[PDB]
Amino acid sequence: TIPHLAIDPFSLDFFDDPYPDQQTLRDAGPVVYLDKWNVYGVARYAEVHAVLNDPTTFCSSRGVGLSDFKKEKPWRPPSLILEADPPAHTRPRAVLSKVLSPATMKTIRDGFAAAADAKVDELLQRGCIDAIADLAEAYPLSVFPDAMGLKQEGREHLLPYAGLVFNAFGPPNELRQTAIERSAPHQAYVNEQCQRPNLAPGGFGACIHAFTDTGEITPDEAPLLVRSLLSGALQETVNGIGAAVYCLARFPGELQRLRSDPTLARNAFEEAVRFESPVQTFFRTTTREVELGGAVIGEGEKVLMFLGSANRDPRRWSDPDLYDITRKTSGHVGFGSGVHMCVGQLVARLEGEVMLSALARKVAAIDIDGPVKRRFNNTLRGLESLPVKLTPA
Ligand code: HEM
Ligand SMILES: Cc1ccc(C(=O)O)cc1
Repeated sequence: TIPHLAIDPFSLDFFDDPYPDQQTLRDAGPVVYLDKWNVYGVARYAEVHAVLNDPTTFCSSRGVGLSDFKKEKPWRPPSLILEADPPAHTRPRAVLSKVLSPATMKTIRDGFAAAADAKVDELLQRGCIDAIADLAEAYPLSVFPDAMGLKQEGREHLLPYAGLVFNAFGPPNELRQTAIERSAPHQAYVNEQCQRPNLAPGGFGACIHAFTDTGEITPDEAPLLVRSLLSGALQETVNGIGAAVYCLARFPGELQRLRSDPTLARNAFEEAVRFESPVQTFFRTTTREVELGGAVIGEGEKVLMFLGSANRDPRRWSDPDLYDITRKTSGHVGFGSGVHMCVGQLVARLEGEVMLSALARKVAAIDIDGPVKRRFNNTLRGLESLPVKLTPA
């Protein structure tokens, strides 16, 4: 009853052009079986959304990657937030929700904005830049590590540890195997940085440790919660900002509308989050026999959710392959959905908005003038290099 496919969603030429294979996954049926890895797959918006909003049946405690934590040892101590179910997930979530609260964005908005404008002034003096190295990577690095309260020496390990975490969600391919057999410089650094003494006062990390008196988390849980924001924050936001600049480079009509109304900068970033989906996939593990899309899935089965394919479903979106900065982007699963929906979505949208804002007010044209290279990862979609010349406004 369930269609079996030989498509490998974690192969290099799937990453090169995933959109043709993603409709084959959508059009094969509401639920497919991927024989390459012995997992169930869901690529339509309706099934992806349903799985994310049923955490008791499609849990996260047994791993949000391919590995079943009930069968294999995790490559690192499990996350107290991402790889946890309610109720153990509830209050560690409530902490990170308050550390990255609306009231917290009020304190960093000016610095995040001024550092975006300063960066968009710095490359305009250069003209021909790399939008990945000098914009998509440079700006979040110039702002988020300071917002965490991190020291200066050792920050070269943050992006490599970011790519390792998302590569380790994938199957035991060479991308995952090679990422792990590097690690422990990145591991030991990220580990060492989560200790309370190395967290500058006022930063996100020092605020997480202060949230141990509250009885929501204990002092031994605080280092892992700091590790989460050091594992999934930089790269997907870097990939997200690199997505929007790419789209404004591909769709000059949308760049012109953003210039005419810089208020659209926040939704322009959100549509780019849906259009590229930096976090492409995430697994869930069935806690019981479940029926979804006429399919009977047994206990302990891995269910792969195609977040990017669900963001391009024509059953849910109108002309989903075109970037529209005015689209009603509400409902996209780029940030997840349900109890696990991204806890730092406010930090990501803040970074993306003020960066597109500075582009909206100071940039006239964004023209590709060099070979565009792609960065391959088991879970992350993003560009390695985006050679661009920025025309000043
Ligand atoms: C473009 C930017 C971002 C994207 C696309 C993104 C994507 C996602 C997705 C899809 C999830 C759900 C994972 C799941 O359900 O298994 C998630 C959760 C999470 N995100 Fe983000 N994220 C972004 C930015 C950030 C930032 C800036 C932070 C922190 C400063 C952050 C921290 C987290 C954490 C800790 C979780 C786990 C929350 C939970 O499991 O309840 N993310 N993110
Ligand atoms: C996307 C993502 C990656 C890692 C984590 C974590 O808890 O470390 C949370 C979310």
